[PDB]
Amino acid sequence: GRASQYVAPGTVSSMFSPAAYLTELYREARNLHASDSVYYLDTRRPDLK
Amino acid sequence: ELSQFIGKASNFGQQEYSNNQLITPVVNSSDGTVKVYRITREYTTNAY
Repeated sequence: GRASQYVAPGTVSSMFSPAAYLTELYREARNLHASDSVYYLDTRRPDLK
Repeated sequence: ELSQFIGKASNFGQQEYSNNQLITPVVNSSDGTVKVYRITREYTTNAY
């Protein structure tokens, strides 16, 4: 009964997928600089989000 | 093979019914338990 559903190793839906890695990086990286800073991730790259 | 046994009704899409009664299987996606349901349609208005 551990976590109900499984996925293939090749899909984005996997918790080990690069999509998962990207999500994990983004949710940490986005808080590195003030929102009104030139170094703010979402100002430099407003498309990533 | 066992997991492919869907479509135990006539069709796979628009399944059969008679006298407004539709009898088809429904299967859960995580455990795979399948139950057979009967859906009954009782018109309240003009079906024409």
